Amino acid sequence: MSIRSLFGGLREKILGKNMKIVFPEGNDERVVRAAARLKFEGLLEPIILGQSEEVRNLLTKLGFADQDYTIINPNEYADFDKMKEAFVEVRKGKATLEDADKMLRDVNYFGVMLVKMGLADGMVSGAIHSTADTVRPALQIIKTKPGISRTSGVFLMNRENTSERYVFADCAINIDPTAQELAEIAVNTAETAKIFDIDPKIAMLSFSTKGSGKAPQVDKVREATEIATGLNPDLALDGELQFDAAFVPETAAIKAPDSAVAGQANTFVFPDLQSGNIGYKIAQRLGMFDAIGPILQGLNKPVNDLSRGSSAEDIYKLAIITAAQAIES
Amino acid sequence: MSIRSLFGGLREKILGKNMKIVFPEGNDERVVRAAARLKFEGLLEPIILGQSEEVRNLLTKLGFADQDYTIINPNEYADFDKMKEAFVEVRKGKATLEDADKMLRDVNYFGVMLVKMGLADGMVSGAIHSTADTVRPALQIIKTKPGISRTSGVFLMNRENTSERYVFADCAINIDPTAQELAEIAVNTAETAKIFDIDPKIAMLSFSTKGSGKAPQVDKVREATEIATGLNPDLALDGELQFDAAFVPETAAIKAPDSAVAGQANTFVFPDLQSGNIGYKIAQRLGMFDAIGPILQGLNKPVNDLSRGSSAEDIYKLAIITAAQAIES
Repeated sequence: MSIRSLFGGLREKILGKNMKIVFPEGNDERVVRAAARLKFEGLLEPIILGQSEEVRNLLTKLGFADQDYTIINPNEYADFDKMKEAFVEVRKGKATLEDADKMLRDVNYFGVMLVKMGLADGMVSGAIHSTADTVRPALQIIKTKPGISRTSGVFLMNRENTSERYVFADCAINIDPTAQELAEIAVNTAETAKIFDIDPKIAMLSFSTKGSGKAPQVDKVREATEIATGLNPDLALDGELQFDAAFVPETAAIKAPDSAVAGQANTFVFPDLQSGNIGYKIAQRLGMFDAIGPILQGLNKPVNDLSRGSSAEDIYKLAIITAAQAIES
Repeated sequence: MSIRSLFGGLREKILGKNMKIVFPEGNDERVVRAAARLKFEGLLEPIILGQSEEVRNLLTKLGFADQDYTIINPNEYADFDKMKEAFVEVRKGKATLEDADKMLRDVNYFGVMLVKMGLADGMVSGAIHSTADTVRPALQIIKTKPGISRTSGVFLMNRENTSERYVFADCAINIDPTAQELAEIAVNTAETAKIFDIDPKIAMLSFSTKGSGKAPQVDKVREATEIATGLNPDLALDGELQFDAAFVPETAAIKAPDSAVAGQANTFVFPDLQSGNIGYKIAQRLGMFDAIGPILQGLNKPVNDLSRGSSAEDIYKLAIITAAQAIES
């Protein structure tokens, strides 16, 4: 079960389903060469943003056919009206046709808008903008799914030479989750994990294992664990587990017997951003796991953010994941 | 630079210096066989606690010589007087000769006491007791060093096949450090790191690198970093670094240029117990580093706690570390 097998699986899931993804960054040649690649492999239709002629130039500058791309210019939009309205039609108080005309100019807002207006199934951005410039419009226009209150960023942790595939607990968005949010993040992750062929066995991480440590942050995790089991009884979830108790059978046997998850987890939810962000990077660098970029979860429509300094292949992969997400919709 | 090499170094540092370590657990045969080993190798003099005849029995039941061990019985102490007093003489209000006669009965208290009263250079316990039962007396009787307010537990993270040796930031004691405590912990760590032949390059970990993230917890790390640089200007300390920025040169170059530490740290200070305890365990299990058990730092006299289910070799190593510590005193 390699990274190539994993993507051969996601690729079969979206091939032909003609999903449409918006690529705000029609500037960056990485995005273009990835869009181009996805388009002619039959995986999705790219909706590139930028001055029609401009982007069309980069397409040839990079040696690509010049026609058939669905390029759209935010400034010059053949319907910047229906859209400029649909915007205030969502921000009421802040809703302001005079504002909308200036904001929906920004390639990201425009993109999110195009998705909100059912004009595109999803979006991939962030190769040239801050995470905020993608996560913000996405939260205002499209929003959290009905059952969730906050988004989270999961990392597909793969280490093929060892036959190991895991998922990690918001290592990007929530600074310090609420037992409530933490439970939503957990329930949310298990659904994402499924997209990557994982059969969840969630462990709520802490520095305590079933009461071995005592503190408010410990309570927050146990609490969340409980709330999670409530939200969805069918998940294999176990709460207040230290990493070792979640990962190795010898310790679980001791620290957490009778556990449906301990000793064999594959889905790890972290207490807070500090632990999660530091944690996955340790697993990546010291553990040598490949970390498939932040994948946002819990939106009505999928919108993902690339990283500072990604590759065209990186974009290609993210978009595939994005489309595969728009299918669960 | 192997674990054996590392211990052949610590062993040279304490051979002949006749340090005396107290072993409260005269019950456990692991401790006994370890004490026994340490004794006849010329590394330190064990001071075993328990019924003189009892422990002496286990010494033969395990095939060892029966004489010359400095065994002491807490109940029947040939000076339970000078001591019972030296106790209230430190707890004033709560200081109570009627209490002291009952408390200093407990093998750990007794041991801490023996160390307090200059009767022993250090102590190693915890093969049969909770961490609490060792860290508590140690805190009441012996206390934090003059420059520190709280103790912390560092982990020597060794991975010889890769030529990598690191130290980790309180992954055992402080639930959620104060920018002040956090700074102390860091300054404290750097001193310990030297005992293990490391030349500190400290990184204060966060989910943010030099302002890339914004939150109260981010401020706590940056603040600490500052207070740290104050406490000791000669340390190679750098603040508010994500793990990747602290460990890999490629990312430091980007996220934190002009950094004396980024890209080459070897000493890692974690924000809070959650990130530290989960983190070192990840590095241990997924990263395959050997993690030399919790080593307590910041005491006038060294007092370490073994782990739940340690081996005689483990005890042997801790004690050596302990002794190497009492030398810096």
